[PDB]
Amino acid sequence: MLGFLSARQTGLEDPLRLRRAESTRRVLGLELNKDRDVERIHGGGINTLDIEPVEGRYMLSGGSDGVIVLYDLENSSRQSYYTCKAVCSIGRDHPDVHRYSVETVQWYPHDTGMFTSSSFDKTLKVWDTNTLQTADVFNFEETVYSHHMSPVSTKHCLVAVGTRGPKVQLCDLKSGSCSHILQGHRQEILAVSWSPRYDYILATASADSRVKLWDVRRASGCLITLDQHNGKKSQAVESANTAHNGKVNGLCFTSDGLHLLTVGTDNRMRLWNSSNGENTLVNYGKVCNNSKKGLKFTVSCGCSSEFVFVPYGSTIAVYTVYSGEQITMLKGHYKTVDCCVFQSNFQELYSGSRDCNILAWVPSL
Amino acid sequence: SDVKMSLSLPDKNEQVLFCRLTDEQHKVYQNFVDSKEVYRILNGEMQIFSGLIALRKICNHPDLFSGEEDQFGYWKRSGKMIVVESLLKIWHKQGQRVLLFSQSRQMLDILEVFLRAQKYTYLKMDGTTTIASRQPLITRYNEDTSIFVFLLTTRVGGLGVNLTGANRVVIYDPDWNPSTDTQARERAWRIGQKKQVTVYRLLTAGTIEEKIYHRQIFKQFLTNRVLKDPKQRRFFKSNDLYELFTLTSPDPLASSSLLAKMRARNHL
Ligand SMILES: [Mg+2]
Repeated sequence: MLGFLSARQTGLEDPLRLRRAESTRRVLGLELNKDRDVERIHGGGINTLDIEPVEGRYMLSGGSDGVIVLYDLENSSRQSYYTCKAVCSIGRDHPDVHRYSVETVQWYPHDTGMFTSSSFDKTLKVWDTNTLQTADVFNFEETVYSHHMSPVSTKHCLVAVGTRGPKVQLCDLKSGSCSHILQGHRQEILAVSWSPRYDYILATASADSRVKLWDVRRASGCLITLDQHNGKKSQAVESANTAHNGKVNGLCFTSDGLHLLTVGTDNRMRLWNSSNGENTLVNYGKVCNNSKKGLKFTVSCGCSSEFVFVPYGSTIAVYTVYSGEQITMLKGHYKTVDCCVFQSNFQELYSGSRDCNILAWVPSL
Repeated sequence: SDVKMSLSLPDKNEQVLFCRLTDEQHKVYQNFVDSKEVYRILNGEMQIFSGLIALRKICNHPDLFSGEEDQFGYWKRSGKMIVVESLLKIWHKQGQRVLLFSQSRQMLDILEVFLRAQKYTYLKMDGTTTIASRQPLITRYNEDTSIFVFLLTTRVGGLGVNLTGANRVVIYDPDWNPSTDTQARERAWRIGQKKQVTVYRLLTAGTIEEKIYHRQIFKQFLTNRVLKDPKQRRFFKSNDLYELFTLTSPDPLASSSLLAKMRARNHL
């Protein structure tokens, strides 16, 4: 590493080299945090986490008990040991608390003054973070499994919602229009994710073992349907062209948005060319998941090699996205891990699981 | 209105004459609303269509009981036909061209007979005319001004044709759909209309026709509520119930504008 510092000082290597190499080294040295703790307030398992995209300071967490906790991740104390204190809380005494489990919570991109939370109580609530009051509510005829706002859209502000209905809802936060729907799936839509690269590209994964990419501006259904075999087993499109041999319960675009990682209940993760949905045949081995709802997993950013952190039983499996090589198992949870969210500023990880714990993984040394 | 100044269209008027049932027409209407068929309709036993269509026919002209100069469809037995006779006389003496619409083909035939009874040179186009001759006919009426009146059914005479040669337009019979009447009246006020146009929409006062006018005003208000503005005034002229069988002859956003808009919408 002194070689890295010397090369940076002497201009031999771009500082990009040291930055991404050290980010990768930090991610590889991920371990149970020696001096850090997260305050425990959820009475039930944490189903979702979200660190705000700008300044990466505050973290939302939705629990199976319906409460939403807002934590400050910064060590505002002077000690090396600190607990991520809870700033705010939609608790059981809040007038607008979710009646059932909160399954997805997401900070509004471009601004930390608002966030959103969808629950199995058939509601997508939009909260003002300052007053901590519901600015809006969208009701659905069937329970919400996931939702996502575009991390890129300066123009549109649509929330793509996947419920147990076979339709992907698009709720306009600009003047409230939840009527827009996308047809083409056949069972519950367990995951939805906007492309970080393209403004109007949305990937939706449903229990019909299919993943569809939509240009929501378009009037002609999905753009691409992901196919495991790319055409080896080709059939007229009524039941073929499946992404997995089970329910596809998780989506994640890579950092650049040029590839898509789909995890399904066939104990398989697959990497897809996001421009034509071709399977890249990256192996990843066996990725154990049996979740009946959406599975939240994230990818690394700002590193020499991209990593993907997938909940794997009661562990976090870290894989290399483009080679599939298994990095490691982060092993500190006592029950199945529901979500993991990656802090890209310091290569940190926060994992929420059914054991009512949010565990922080920090690079060692 | 946003294009009229930038298009140099002539002036428009949209008068609505409330015609008066004649003694014989009023008698037939009163006898029908006092008949047993309408009584059964109001009890839900029969469909409403028979009574509705019968009243519309009576207001158009008493062709139910076809009563020399007493042939079928004689103009003096219908008030709207009397008004049309007066209007046609006035407009002909003013050297203008008229566009005479009707919802009913039978009433169009009656108007055609009344026009041959006068010396007016007419030209007819309804659903029975061969399609191949329709655009020719229109061109004829647009070309030579010797033709005075253009008879039309609103379903064929309306709906996209260009009849700018016509100067006056008279909608003889209201329809349940407002849009039929709107397109019929815009057949004349179009790009290429070099003369001031007026629309005369005939309704019989205190009859089913006025109730239909009310229903389609309500429909137009409902349409304007979502097409031009949502501050539309409530329809208060009537409750629009099933008592139209009565004769009542007169005499990136930074989460603050977005949050503010959410609050605005929710407080409503
Ligand atoms: Mg046209």
